[PDB]
Amino acid sequence: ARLVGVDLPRDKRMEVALTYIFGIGRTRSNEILAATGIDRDLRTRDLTEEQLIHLRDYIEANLKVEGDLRREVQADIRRKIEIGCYQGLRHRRGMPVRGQRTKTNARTRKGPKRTI
Amino acid sequence: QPRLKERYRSEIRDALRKQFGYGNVMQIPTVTKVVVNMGVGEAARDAKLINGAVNDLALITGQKPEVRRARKSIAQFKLREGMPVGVRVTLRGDRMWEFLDRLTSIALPRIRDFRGLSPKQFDGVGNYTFGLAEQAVFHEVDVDKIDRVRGMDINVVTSAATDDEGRALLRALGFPFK
Amino acid sequence: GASSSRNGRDSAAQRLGVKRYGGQVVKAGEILVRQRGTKFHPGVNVGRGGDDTLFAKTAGAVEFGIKRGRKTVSIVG
Amino acid sequence: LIPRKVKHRKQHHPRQRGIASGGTTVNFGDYGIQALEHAYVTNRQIESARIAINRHIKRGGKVWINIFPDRPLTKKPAETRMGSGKGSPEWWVANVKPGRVLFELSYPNEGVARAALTRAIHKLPIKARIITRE
Amino acid sequence: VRPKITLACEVCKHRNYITKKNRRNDPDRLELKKFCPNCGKHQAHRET
Amino acid sequence: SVSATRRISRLRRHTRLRKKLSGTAERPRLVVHRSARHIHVQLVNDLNGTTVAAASSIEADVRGVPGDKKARSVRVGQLIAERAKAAGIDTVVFDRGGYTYGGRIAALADAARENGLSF
RNA sequence: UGCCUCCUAAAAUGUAACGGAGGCGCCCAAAGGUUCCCUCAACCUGGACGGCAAUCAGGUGGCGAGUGUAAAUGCACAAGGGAGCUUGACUGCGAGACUUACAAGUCAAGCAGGGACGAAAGUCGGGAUUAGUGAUCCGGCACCCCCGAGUGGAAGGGGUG
RNA sequence: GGAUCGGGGUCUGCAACUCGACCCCGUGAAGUCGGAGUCGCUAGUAAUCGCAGAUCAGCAACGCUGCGGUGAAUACGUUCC
Ligand SMILES: [Mg+2]
Ligand SMILES: [Mg+2]
Ligand SMILES: [Mg+2]
Ligand SMILES: [Mg+2]
Ligand SMILES: [Mg+2]
Ligand SMILES: [Mg+2]
Ligand SMILES: [Mg+2]
Ligand SMILES: [Mg+2]
Ligand SMILES: [Mg+2]
Ligand SMILES: [Mg+2]
Ligand SMILES: [Mg+2]
Ligand SMILES: [Mg+2]
Ligand SMILES: [Mg+2]
Ligand SMILES: [Mg+2]
Ligand SMILES: [Mg+2]
Ligand SMILES: [Mg+2]
Ligand SMILES: [Mg+2]
Ligand SMILES: [Mg+2]
Ligand SMILES: [Mg+2]
Ligand SMILES: [Mg+2]
Ligand SMILES: [Mg+2]
Ligand SMILES: [Mg+2]
Ligand SMILES: [Mg+2]
Ligand SMILES: [Mg+2]
Ligand SMILES: [Mg+2]
Ligand SMILES: [Mg+2]
Ligand SMILES: [Zn+2]
Repeated sequence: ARLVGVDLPRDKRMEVALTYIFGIGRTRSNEILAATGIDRDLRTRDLTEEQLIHLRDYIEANLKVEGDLRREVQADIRRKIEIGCYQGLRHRRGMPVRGQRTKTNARTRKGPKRTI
Repeated sequence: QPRLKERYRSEIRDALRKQFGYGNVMQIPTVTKVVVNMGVGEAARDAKLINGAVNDLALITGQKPEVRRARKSIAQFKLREGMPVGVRVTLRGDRMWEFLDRLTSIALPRIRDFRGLSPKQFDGVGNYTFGLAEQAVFHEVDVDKIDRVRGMDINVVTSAATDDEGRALLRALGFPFK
Repeated sequence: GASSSRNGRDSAAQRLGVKRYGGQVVKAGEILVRQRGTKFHPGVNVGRGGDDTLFAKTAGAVEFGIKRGRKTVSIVG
Repeated sequence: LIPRKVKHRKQHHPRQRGIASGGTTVNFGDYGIQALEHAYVTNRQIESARIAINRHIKRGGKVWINIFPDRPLTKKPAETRMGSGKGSPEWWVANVKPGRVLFELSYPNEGVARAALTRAIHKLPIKARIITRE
Repeated sequence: VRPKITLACEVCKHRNYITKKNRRNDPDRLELKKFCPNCGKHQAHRET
Repeated sequence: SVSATRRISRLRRHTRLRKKLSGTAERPRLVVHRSARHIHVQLVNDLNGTTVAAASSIEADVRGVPGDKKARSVRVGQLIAERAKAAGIDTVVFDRGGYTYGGRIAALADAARENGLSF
């Protein structure tokens, strides 16, 4: 049952099943199921087509989805790169941008150990 | 009778009249064929392609595909002659028409982060090539009874003599462009 | 000294070439040009041969000619 | 001058008969050394003549060598009887015929160029002469 | 690896034809319809 | 073009078969040429290139044949057979002209066989 | 050290050196026969993974590809690529040739039998061709029943493979 | 699991980029129990859970010193370290 292109796996409940969407979390699902009237306790294999119509418009008219968040996030990190800011330079060089310690850490922004 | 076709004769032919001044009524370009190709390199390992890239296009294109065999040997690709290295289908006629019709109707606008696809992709004579990256583009194939995701690469070969009229007829057919 | 006899062998000369020239009267079966490959092609009344030998199917006179670039041997009866 | 590779490392001696039919006139420079007898001209002879040219002119002008020593001449090892195979190639040679132009100069000065060219002829195992571009 | 195998006619057991064969390419004892002069006609000539 | 490709391929095919099949004065080439509309046939004897007999589905007696191009091919087959008899020919070699043996060409050949002409 | 290919070799053939180069002592049950169909490489343009080069599409491209295997001669008309059916990778022969000291080696139309493929015409006595081989002797095996040491057998010998 | 990032903010501080803390949404890495080796702990202990304070406008408070909730298993014994 492809909702918007994320293809929810079956045998799952709504409030978390919607969370697989890139851009919709649990707190978001609390309102996607609230403004559409769909109950929290349900199996997605029992989802009605008319109900999928009821949330095939609310999401696209009041939320924002796959693609048109990824494009925005790459767009603004690209803007920081292009403007020559401290954050942009730091993002190019791959070490932490929020002033994290770079002496015995920064492994998350860097890769595995090197051991020169 | 395919409705896109009936409407093709209804308006696109005479629109191509009103746009290009072809001297003879048969100069009008038309999509001659559509070639859908797999180009699978992940079959030379463990030689799995039958129920992955055959029973999918049997439902997608509707016709049983050709297993395109290797032609030369490449050491960098670990490939020898005589291995299944591609899968091809060539679509003509009303069924090709219905395939594009279904694609534009309920298949093409479903690909993720899709906004229209490049119009510069022409080869200079009037044929068009692009690709996809997931089987769920078509209703006919479900996700609870398939393997890993793949994609198909499409040539659409027209009788157009050049790119502007090839693109014109693709637009009139309903292909999105940016 | 150096034992540079690395190349001192050869095969027998096979006596190839044209055996019956133009205008020469031959009997049937008589080989006209023994050769490797089809340096000459069988024309009218000339057979080819398992090793490309170009014999005469019939008696008569050998004649050489050109058939679309291909040079051919034939017999006129 | 050494061929960077040769298909046939052991060839027959190049044949020294006849007047040169190609490379007979001065084609790039305006002065030329032209042979008047047959000889095999080695790469060492060619090089020595070229150095004679270029350090008689010291600067300016330019030198063409329309002769390349790509024909190998073999040599049996020094202390050997006849006939245990062909020797290894060790001389590289150009087959020059009477009339072949061996070297060409372009030089703004006339006498310096002419003297350089004779300086090179004196380096060569051959009778030669200066000819011009008409 | 290419032994000389004889073919015998199935009817009169007459060992008529000798040829060669690759044992690994075809391990089984092969058959061909060959002309049998004793029978005066073509029959199967399986190996011995 | 598709027409050019068909014409070149068909000439290629018929040259291929023409290498081995020649036809002579005593047994000539019965060569076929079917268009989408008509089928012509002609008996060649190409030692001098003199067509000794010919027939087609263009004359009114074949045009008015009740039936389809199978029947209009059997008509021309019998016709070429009868005028081969008239010219004094009973055995020929049959040249497919580069087309597949079958269909209207095979119908013509069978009609030519059934009434005297004996390739 | 035998065989095959080239050059030397002087435009028929042939031609020596401890002259210059390489191959062979096989492989293929299809890579044989036949019928039908096809045309390559390379380059250019466009194309999810995929890039210089995997598959695709369109052009251009007559042979620069390929040919089981060296080289030469050939082969695009294909002998190169593919598919169907097959066993002629026959039996009995063979006019006439090439080559040749001899022994050998080689080609062969065509006739018959019984087949394969083909609608027919036709083609097929292995392989595009030329290496992949060993005289005679002495034996072995299968068949034929030819001889069978007084006679019937047999032994043993003989023929054909 | 909550590092990481984008965006939006609150508070302090004249001032938050170098270099503060806290909050919301979406994003959701390494990590599936860690080798040689090595540490602490005998009872209200280990373990685990919060709370408080000093320093301090604010705070990288997971550091340090304290408070309490639940709350264990084993120790035959000195051969060995
Ligand atoms: Mg030779
Ligand atoms: Mg042979
Ligand atoms: Mg010249
Ligand atoms: Mg097999
Ligand atoms: Mg000669
Ligand atoms: Mg001579
Ligand atoms: Mg050797
Ligand atoms: Mg075959
Ligand atoms: Mg072929
Ligand atoms: Mg044999
Ligand atoms: Mg004979
Ligand atoms: Mg027969
Ligand atoms: Mg038949
Ligand atoms: Mg024969
Ligand atoms: Mg061979
Ligand atoms: Mg003896
Ligand atoms: Mg007795
Ligand atoms: Mg007795
Ligand atoms: Mg006995
Ligand atoms: Mg006999
Ligand atoms: Mg969590
Ligand atoms: Mg992990
Ligand atoms: Mg786990
Ligand atoms: Mg404080
Ligand atoms: Mg302070
Ligand atoms: Mg405590
Ligand atoms: Zn038998």
